[PDB]
Amino acid sequence: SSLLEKGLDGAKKAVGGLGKLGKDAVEDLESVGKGAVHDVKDVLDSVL
Amino acid sequence: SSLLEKGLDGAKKAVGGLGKLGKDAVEDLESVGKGAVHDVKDVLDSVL
Amino acid sequence: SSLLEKGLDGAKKAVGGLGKLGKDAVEDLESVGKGAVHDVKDVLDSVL
Amino acid sequence: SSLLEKGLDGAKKAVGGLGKLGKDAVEDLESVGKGAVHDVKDVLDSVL
Amino acid sequence: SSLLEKGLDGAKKAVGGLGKLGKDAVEDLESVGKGAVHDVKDVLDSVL
Amino acid sequence: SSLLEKGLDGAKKAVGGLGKLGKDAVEDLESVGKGAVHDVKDVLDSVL
Ligand SMILES: [Zn+2]
Ligand SMILES: [Zn+2]
Ligand SMILES: [Zn+2]
Ligand SMILES: [Zn+2]
Ligand SMILES: [Zn+2]
Ligand SMILES: [Zn+2]
Ligand SMILES: [Zn+2]
Ligand SMILES: [Zn+2]
Ligand SMILES: [Zn+2]
Ligand SMILES: [Zn+2]
Ligand SMILES: [Zn+2]
Ligand SMILES: [Zn+2]
Repeated sequence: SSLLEKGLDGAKKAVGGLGKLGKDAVEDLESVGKGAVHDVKDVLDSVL
Repeated sequence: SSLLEKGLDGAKKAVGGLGKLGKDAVEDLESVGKGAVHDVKDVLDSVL
Repeated sequence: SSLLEKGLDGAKKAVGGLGKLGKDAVEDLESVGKGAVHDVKDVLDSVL
Repeated sequence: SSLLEKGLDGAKKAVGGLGKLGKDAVEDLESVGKGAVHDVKDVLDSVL
Repeated sequence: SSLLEKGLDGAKKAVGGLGKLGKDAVEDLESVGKGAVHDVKDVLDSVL
Repeated sequence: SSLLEKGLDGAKKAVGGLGKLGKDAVEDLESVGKGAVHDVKDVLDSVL
């Protein structure tokens, strides 16, 4: 079987993997930010 | 109503918006990369 | 290279773009609705 | 417990459910469109 | 047209459908869990 | 600050984390399945 299409599949899979890794990072930051805001609200609930 | 929780909502919404903007960017790149690989396969279909 | 597969790629990309545009719209409405409910809860926190 | 926050939760959950239903619809159409393009490519593979 | 690629498309579509069904299940559980935590917070708001 | 809401946040975050872990698993399997079908198509391209 062809090394050539095998190589483009290597590229394709790597691209997908990076998209996976990227999407995980963004969602992580989203939750990190909204979690910080929530934890802040908590301190201003037990005080005001 | 309180400026304070209003401000944390400002932060929360901004965080969500950035997560939206971020997720759009990643998905765009994913498709850009897999599209390039596909278009390359096309040239190596009409030739080999 | 073939206009034909080039055209089907035109269709494919347009379909993907619409799916992108569509998914953005739904998520926007989701957040719009849940944001309204949250802002309502806020008024019934500073009052009751 | 309060009927009021219970009601806003009713609204919130309904909004989420609609977002779910909506996202499912968009993704379905995405795949329907890209599937049609693929099946078309198949006929123009076994012929040209 | 070929039964063979027709069959692999059968497999592909079934795989996608399972991924759809799976993603729906996970998101459902996510919301079920976070909804339970929210409803619990409600009881400890009207009491403490 | 209250151990109680701190604990429910522990639960909430754990639930979200599981949803993350779950969604990653489903998407992984989706791609594993569609990748296998693609690699099979490749062998039936270089032969038939
Ligand atoms: Zn992570
Ligand atoms: Zn909290
Ligand atoms: Zn874009
Ligand atoms: Zn093409
Ligand atoms: Zn938007
Ligand atoms: Zn608020
Ligand atoms: Zn469906
Ligand atoms: Zn096919
Ligand atoms: Zn469901
Ligand atoms: Zn509630
Ligand atoms: Zn993984
Ligand atoms: Zn291949």
